[PDB]
Amino acid sequence: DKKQALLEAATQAIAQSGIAASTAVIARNAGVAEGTLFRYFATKDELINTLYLHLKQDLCQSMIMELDRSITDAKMMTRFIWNSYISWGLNHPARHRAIRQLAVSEKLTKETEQRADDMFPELRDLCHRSVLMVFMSDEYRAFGDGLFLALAETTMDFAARDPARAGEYIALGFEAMWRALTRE
Amino acid sequence: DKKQALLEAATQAIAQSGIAASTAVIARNAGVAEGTLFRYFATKDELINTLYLHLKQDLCQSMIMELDRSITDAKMMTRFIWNSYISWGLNHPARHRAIRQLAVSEKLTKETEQRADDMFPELRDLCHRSVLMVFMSDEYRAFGDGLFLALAETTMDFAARDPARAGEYIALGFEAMWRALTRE
Ligand SMILES: CC[n+]1c(-c2ccccc2)c2cc(N)ccc2c2ccc(N)cc21
Ligand SMILES: CC[n+]1c(-c2ccccc2)c2cc(N)ccc2c2ccc(N)cc21
Repeated sequence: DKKQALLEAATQAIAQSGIAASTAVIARNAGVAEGTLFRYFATKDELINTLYLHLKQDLCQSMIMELDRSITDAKMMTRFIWNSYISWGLNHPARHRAIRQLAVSEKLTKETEQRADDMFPELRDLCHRSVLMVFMSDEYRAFGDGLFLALAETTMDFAARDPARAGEYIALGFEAMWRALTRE
Repeated sequence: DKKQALLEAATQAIAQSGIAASTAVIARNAGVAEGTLFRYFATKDELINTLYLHLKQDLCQSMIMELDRSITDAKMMTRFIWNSYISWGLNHPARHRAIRQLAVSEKLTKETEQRADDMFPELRDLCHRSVLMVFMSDEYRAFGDGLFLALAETTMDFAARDPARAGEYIALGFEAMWRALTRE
């Protein structure tokens, strides 16, 4: 009931306006008082963390259901996961506009990031196997994730605008990202 | 001076809201009526094209003033141009955010695209020498441009948020971009 409605409103409002989406606005759009929102979530940051996990779970389920586990070559496995990733974002654009902003907000706790990484162990493992070491470090991992998110967002935008060439934007985005971020 | 007021306000508005920025908002922010805005620019698309050339010319004049012709190695010259590009965006974050939204808008005329392309000859010809075929193509050059501007904006935002490590973000952003977009 109202927990879900609050997460839907925060999805719509964060997609519409970014993190600095007003909790008054989100509460209003969920049809309760702002005091009720702060009863369900101790702080705005708690609400951000919870919404990120809910959206990440939805994305990870979608990618997992498409996984061909006979594939073991790192690049081919990552290509097919990328396809699934860009497809989810084209199919759920508000969810995706909500999630990418939470990901770079620097508001996510280490526990949340860790739970998010654990939602899809094969992808977590493939990062360890293939991403340039500097982009797995504590100092530069956020930057490597921002570069990735930037390349995936651009690919989604070009594919959504021009569906006839979506496949080709997805393939050219993937090869560019793989050259940008992976072991040489 | 109203024309310059209107271009400055359109920059701030497009940085914030993309090309869906409101002409009513832009005009009110410049201190003029919307009808006045349409006396200077008869369509929103004319405002978009004029602003894009004004911002591009500013950025290119900045890079040309910084060009060091002692650098005779192509990748190194491209790196130092990159450093000037990132520095311009860190000095002028709304200008670069607006240029990126304008460049990827599908509203620029062929005339505008031709004028932009020949503002900085050394750079135009470094691109022709270095960029992957497919990102020079009629079909996919606009996507190559989108990927570059996404990588550049990412680098700017990290360098601005964490200035202690700005040089390292600039260098890692450049190396990622070079691998993404250039030839064997
Ligand atoms: C930057 C790591 N990275 C990789 C990745 C890229 C290249 C090789 C291996 C994994 C990834 C690959 C696909 N297909 C889909 C999503 C992600 C991704 C998603 C979020 C994030 N924060 C990092 C992510
Ligand atoms: C993608 C072309 N590319 C190159 C470039 C990239 C790699 C090799 C040679 C040139 C570039 C290099 C520097 N440093 C600064 C700006 C640009 C740039 C700027 C805009 C654009 N639309 C394409 C641009």
